[PDB]
Amino acid sequence: DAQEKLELAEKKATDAEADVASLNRRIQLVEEELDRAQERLATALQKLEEAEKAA
Amino acid sequence: DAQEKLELAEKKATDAEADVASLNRRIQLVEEELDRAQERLATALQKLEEAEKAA
Repeated sequence: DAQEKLELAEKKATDAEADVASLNRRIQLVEEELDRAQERLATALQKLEEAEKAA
Repeated sequence: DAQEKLELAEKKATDAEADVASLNRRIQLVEEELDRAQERLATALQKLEEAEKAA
């Protein structure tokens, strides 16, 4: 039982770590996409200022 | 040893869990900002369309 629990805890660690890595990938993807949304936002806001300023 | 490996693997998983949990908090917060930035962006872009119509 300790050994199976170990294989399962190791599996859980494997999966938790797979999830750490898969999420780290995803967190980074949302951080990168966030930076892009923020850059696009700064761009949209600058364009908004240009359009609004044109107006 | 199975029990120590189990406690350790449980901790590999607990730490991996703490890390994925940290990451899950980061994806939730960053992705929430991705979406808020995307929404702010959509807002800036919608405002841009209106600002351009106003232009």
